[PDB]
Amino acid sequence: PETRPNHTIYINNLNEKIKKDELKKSLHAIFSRFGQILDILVSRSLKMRGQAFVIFKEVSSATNALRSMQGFPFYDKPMRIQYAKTDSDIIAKMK
RNA sequence: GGCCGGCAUGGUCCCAGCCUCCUCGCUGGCGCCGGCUGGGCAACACCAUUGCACUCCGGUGGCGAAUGGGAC
Ligand SMILES: [Mg+2]
Ligand SMILES: [Mg+2]
Ligand SMILES: [Mg+2]
Repeated sequence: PETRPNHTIYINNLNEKIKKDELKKSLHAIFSRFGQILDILVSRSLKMRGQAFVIFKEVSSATNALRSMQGFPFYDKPMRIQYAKTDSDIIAKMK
């Protein structure tokens, strides 16, 4: 499904075989064009693998990145994007 | 990776080859057979997982592996 707009986009269906550091970098490579990125959170734990949170400084960036990159073939798999259900700490830690 | 027992095996050195979860080594290891046993998930493989976080954190596996020449 999905939710309300947010500064952060929740990505899943990501190739689980890629290491944390490389995954982070390839994501900046792919998403930096949509706007400034505050951070990318990735974990390879049993619950969080195959998922990533890309935190943009501006919601419009997240909105554009979500429309443009939906299903983008990344590491041989169709990337799935939704707005994150809750604000990330970096974002709340500001406003 | 460690230890043990059996059979085998003349020594020292040189070169090359090979092996590998104990990285690969410029203090590595490498005769045949059998048994006991340690560490670790860091890498790799498989299994399982489609998962909404801001706390590093599923499991199993392999090391049950690896030889030729020369000089004295
Ligand atoms: Mg004996
Ligand atoms: Mg001789
Ligand atoms: Mg010889």
